[PDB]
Amino acid sequence: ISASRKLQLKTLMLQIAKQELEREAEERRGEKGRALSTRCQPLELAGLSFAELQDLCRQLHARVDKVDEERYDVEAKVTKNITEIADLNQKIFDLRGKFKRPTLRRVRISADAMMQALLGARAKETLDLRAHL
Amino acid sequence: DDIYKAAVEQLTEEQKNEFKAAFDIFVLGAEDGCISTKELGKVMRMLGQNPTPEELQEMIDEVDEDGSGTVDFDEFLVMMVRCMKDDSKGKSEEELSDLFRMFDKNADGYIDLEELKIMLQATGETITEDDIEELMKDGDKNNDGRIDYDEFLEFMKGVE
Amino acid sequence: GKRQTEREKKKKILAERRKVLAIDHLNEDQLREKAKELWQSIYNLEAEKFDLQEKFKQQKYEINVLRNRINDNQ
Amino acid sequence: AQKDEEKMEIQEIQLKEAKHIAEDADRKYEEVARKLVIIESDLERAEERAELSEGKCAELEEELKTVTNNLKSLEAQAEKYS
Amino acid sequence: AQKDEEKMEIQEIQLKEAKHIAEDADRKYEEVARKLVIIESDLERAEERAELSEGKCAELEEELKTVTNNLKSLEAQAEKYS
Amino acid sequence: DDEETTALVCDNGSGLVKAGFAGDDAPRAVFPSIVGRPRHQGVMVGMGQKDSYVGDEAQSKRGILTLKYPIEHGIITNWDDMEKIWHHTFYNELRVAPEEHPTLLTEAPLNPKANREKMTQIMFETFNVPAMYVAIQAVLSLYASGRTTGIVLDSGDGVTHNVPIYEGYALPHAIMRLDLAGRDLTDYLMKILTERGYSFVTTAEREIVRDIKEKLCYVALDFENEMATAASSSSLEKSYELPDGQVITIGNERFRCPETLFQPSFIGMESAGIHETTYNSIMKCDIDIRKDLYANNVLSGGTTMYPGIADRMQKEITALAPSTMKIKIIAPPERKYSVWIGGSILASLSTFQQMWISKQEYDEAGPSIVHRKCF
Amino acid sequence: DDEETTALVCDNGSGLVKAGFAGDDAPRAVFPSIVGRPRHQGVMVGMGQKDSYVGDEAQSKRGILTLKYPIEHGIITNWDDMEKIWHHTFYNELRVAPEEHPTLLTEAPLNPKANREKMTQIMFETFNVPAMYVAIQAVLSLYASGRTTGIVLDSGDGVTHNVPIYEGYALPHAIMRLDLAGRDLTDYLMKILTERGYSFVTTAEREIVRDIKEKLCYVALDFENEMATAASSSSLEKSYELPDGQVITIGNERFRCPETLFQPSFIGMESAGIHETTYNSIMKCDIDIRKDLYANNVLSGGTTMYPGIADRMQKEITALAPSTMKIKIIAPPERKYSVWIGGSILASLSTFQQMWISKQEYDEAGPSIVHRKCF
Repeated sequence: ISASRKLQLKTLMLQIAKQELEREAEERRGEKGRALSTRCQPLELAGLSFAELQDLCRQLHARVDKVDEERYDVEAKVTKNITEIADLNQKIFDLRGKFKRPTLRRVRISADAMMQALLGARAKETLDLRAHL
Repeated sequence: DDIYKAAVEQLTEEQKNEFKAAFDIFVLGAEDGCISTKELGKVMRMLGQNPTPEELQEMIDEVDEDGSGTVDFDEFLVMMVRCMKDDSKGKSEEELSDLFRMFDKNADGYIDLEELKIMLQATGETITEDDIEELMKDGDKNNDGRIDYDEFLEFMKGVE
Repeated sequence: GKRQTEREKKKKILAERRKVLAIDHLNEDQLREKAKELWQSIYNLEAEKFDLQEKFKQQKYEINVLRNRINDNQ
Repeated sequence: AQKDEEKMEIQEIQLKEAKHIAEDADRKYEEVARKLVIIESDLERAEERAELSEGKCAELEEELKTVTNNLKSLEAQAEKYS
Repeated sequence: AQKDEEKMEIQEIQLKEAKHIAEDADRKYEEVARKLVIIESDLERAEERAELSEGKCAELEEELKTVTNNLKSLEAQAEKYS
Repeated sequence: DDEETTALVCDNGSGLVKAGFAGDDAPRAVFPSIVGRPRHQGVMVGMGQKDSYVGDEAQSKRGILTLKYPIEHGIITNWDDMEKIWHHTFYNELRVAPEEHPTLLTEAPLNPKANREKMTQIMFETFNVPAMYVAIQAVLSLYASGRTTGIVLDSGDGVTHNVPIYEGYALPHAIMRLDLAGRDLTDYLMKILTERGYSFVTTAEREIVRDIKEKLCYVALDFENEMATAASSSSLEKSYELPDGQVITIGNERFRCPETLFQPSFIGMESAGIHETTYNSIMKCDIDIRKDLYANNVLSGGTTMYPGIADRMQKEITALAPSTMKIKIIAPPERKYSVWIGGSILASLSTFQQMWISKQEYDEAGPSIVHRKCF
Repeated sequence: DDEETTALVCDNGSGLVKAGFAGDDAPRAVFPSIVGRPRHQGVMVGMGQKDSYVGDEAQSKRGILTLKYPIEHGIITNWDDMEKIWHHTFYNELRVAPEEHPTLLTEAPLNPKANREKMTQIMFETFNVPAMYVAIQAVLSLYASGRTTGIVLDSGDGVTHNVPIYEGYALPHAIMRLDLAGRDLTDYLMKILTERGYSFVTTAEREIVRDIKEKLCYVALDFENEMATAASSSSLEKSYELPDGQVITIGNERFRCPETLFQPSFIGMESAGIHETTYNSIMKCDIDIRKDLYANNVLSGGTTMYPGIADRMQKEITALAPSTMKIKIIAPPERKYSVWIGGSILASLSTFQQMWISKQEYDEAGPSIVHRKCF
């Protein structure tokens, strides 16, 4: 039985975790960029007339209204889900940490080294009595 | 590993003063570090640290390999610096939760001991007797056949 | 809990509380400027919904973890 | 004054011995407190599991009684219909 | 000489305090010894009785299974009788 | 399981909400339908105290709550609390989002229309189910028995109703709905316990009286003989331990509480007992299907679980009915969940798969669609 | 952590003022709360004689002072002396100016309002703290035990009060406050010592009698048997050395002084002992939380430190309570400072950080703010 492997395990876990973090970040950036490019078509500085551009403007206004309805619906769903998640977090807190709540405390920081406090007080009293004479 | 040597290189002078006081207390003059079991506990309790008497029993049961009571000051200093609490909470619970989110390739609400073995194999490291057995045994300490989030935390809680 | 309030709030955010406006009544330069502004806003909203989907997946993972913790703790 | 110095040093070594005895008692106290906390926690768990077992035994006993009585009645009725 | 005597009085009071520490330590330790022993005995007894109840409960399970099967049989007989 | 889509067979009831996926034998989650706000002040900070504990959680903290049922007599009197109960049932007891599951609620006969319309409007707007269907609580109990005829007496906890059915053709003019049920028996038991000294007043202690009623009370085969016996001997006095000690001894209160079913004059109700409203419900039927209804009398619902009721009811009906007919009372051991088992069977049928009220249909006709062809 | 500062957890008490910064294990400075003016004339010139010695300084010069406690029974009867005590506590025992530290006083239940309002007015006007909060002395003692339920008997030196709490919801109608406490036991001991010849009269000698009570007295497991044993053998007579010699021998006065707690008829009080006011406080609670209160009875306060009280009280309650319930008495070794440890824990909480009575709020509503939402 031994527990020396904990250090090297820590090093390896930290390395692989950082690798996973950076990998997921890069993949997320790539996937979100490609999703936006598929859904956000860049506008054009030429090729459309005034009537064509205003027709495209009204059509894009309708499409933006529709996709913003979708976004607000999913945002409301996410808000409800996050409220439920917070409620479940409170529930599991009551389930488990109702006993662990008083565990966290810092004590024995000052009086642990007050052995000479009585000696210091008596030394001060002796000094005062010496000053009296 | 090399962490003990690095700690020896970064010897904190604040604790070095206490350790030299321990040197003077133990060495009563031309003394070869006889390793008195009660002296170790008295020094550990004296230095303001909170050594578990469990760790004092550990020190009692893990010294004097030469059999004559003489122990090198390098090893004794290493044991004293390591047994002293020098760490800050071992990262954060939020960071550990994020790491566990990373590690759940199975996406089944937890990780697996063999999944940990495979991933550590992907890290490109040689496995030996220090590895393999006790690592996976202590990953799923409750032995559920799978390492849950609470088991993941308790495996490497307070670890840097 | 007065579900009529919930329905009317959803309808208001759908058609009143959100930035509802017919904007295709502007001069060519100004209409193009407003169309660009609306496009940038909807790009922001598309990024927002991507982040909402991501955080919804993460919260589904979290509720699964909570269920697993409850099952193993009881 | 010489006699007093003698008594002073004697009381000094006595005081050091006293401090050491005090520290030893302190350590013993911490130790026994730890032990008592552990055993009491075990007492809690033991009592609770006992209660669970007793309750389940009660419920199973009652259900057995009910089903047995129903079976006996239906047996009497089977003879009757014979 | 007077300074030495003052020192002696200080040592005397400190010795008094030390003996006081000794007595209180002993008293508390004996108390915790009593509590330890009582807790241990009661824990032992509670575990024993709980296991007894568990055994009886398992026996009740088996009894209930027997009764359920026999009731199934009687019910089939009665319905065919009907 | 896997692909495909399963239906949610919920059953609101009044006193116990029973729910579960279609196609099983027993409901997955059964829990009292009570929502209790705390009533004291609360001094501990950060304890994580919620504002309303619903379901089975409020049966453990009932010492400091004021439990209040959201369903009085079949009808729903407090819509916000009922919505809370449904939300709990879907998300915490089954953990299945309602966006991907049809639902099959149940409703007592002869209930107000507005209750049913509000129920469907909630299910379609708040929870946003794909399709929901409302069924009468007695037809399901007839499904579970595997019959196709018979007159079913479904004495729940809210309301007792008696629906006769023949060959699958329900007789709408012969439904006799009576509002005496388990709750009134609990109140009457709590009122007659005061004759020995035990006073239960708080809405939390109503649960204790309910437990006493469930565990001790039984229906007497002959009432006067039992009243005479309990007044001479002491072989009936059964004791019961309160949630804190101080055991109590119930004497002839044991068979006087459930006797109210056969003599509703005890709680001041005018109507006739459940032994005579069944005979009246039969006699309103046609002259040629009375023999079949006599032979296939079905019992269901929770309150019909009293030990010895299937014999008292048979004796009473045999006294009322003509001497030639055979009187048989079907009392399956799974009486309590009979309605839900029948609901599962009905939801699992292929022929029934096109009767659901699809959401597009609701969007076109409004909540009043439920009274239309999709009943 | 970071910016911000630490809170001062003061605890006035009556007999010992306990104070210290929030987040530690033990109070930093514990000293008697007595203010004693000199009473003789004084002939030495230039000796530097002050006009009032407070705190622990007046327990060393008590030979020529007239000590007088500024807190009689929880309530404060002499506001100038209490202000002096607070000033000493802040400036000399902790040496932290109050202009930069929140304070958390403690107050007994059912105390006069004017006392609390004057306390907050002093703390905000004279010492000029940033924010102060007043908490009931029993909830803190429940914090320190790490529980969340339980009925706590906090027998201090001024007043003994018994606050039952369940699931964090305090029951305001079940608080039983009794005014027998350590001071009355000191007076009764001083009164029964006269039966052997020792007469203590001066207010300085009350401290000597208090020391006798602390070091020698103990609570008898059974009173009559001890009275019979002490009257035959002599195995109980323990001797004690006064501050000048002339040792005294205490016979059956040892267990008769603290017996007054369980029989307040000794000092002429009508009420029932601390063994029966706890049972009465439990019985006023609801019928469903009595088991939990029985199992989690908590002791606190100084006067509950008598050797052998945690067994006498358990025996008495087991005699009173129903035979089935389990009676358990929590008696932590850190009983004396339990209230202050709980106060430190409460002040260290993040959820509690917004409950302080901020100074601008006091400026807008006056001292009557304490009775408002910020309790």
